[PDB]
Amino acid sequence: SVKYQADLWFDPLCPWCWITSRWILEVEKVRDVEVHFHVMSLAILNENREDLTENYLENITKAWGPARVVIAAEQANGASVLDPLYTAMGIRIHNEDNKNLDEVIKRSLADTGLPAELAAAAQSNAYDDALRESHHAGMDVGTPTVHVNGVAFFGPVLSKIPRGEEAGKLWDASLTLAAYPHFFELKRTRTEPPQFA
Repeated sequence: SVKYQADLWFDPLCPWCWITSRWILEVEKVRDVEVHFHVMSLAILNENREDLTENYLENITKAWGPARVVIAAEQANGASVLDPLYTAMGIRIHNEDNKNLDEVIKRSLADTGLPAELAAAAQSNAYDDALRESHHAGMDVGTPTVHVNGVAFFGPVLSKIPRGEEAGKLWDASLTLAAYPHFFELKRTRTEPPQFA
């Protein structure tokens, strides 16, 4: 009987955004929770950070690609397209460990009935400012970043997807802490890789 309105920022490539986004969709089924997704690029966020030793890799990784396509998709079809397109990408990138992003993008656009042409946005910088705009909206960096009922938080960082009522009980606890304006942090060292089953 407590109503929640949630906005969650995701990068299709991010394993943590994926788990936590799947968790909140589990929460939707056992709590009065409405979820609205927004796309971010982690590659664009860290564009400002200067670590020269990582440059060789980022430029062949093309980590900006999926986020660019998804925001290009949204611009052409509105927000209704985010959830199906994200799920189609995420199942591939994460559940199935498919790191051929050209393939993931091509197949996910097709699965969702979007024009194949949108795949070209991966190589274009024309949506980067839109993406930076999305970042300013969500951030004031967390994986994922979540606004619920007027308050913002990073996480919860989960290494596995909680299901059903367990997912809900963790929602209740997370939001109790988040709703307290003088709460800032609860953490421990991460000892597990993300698992997607």
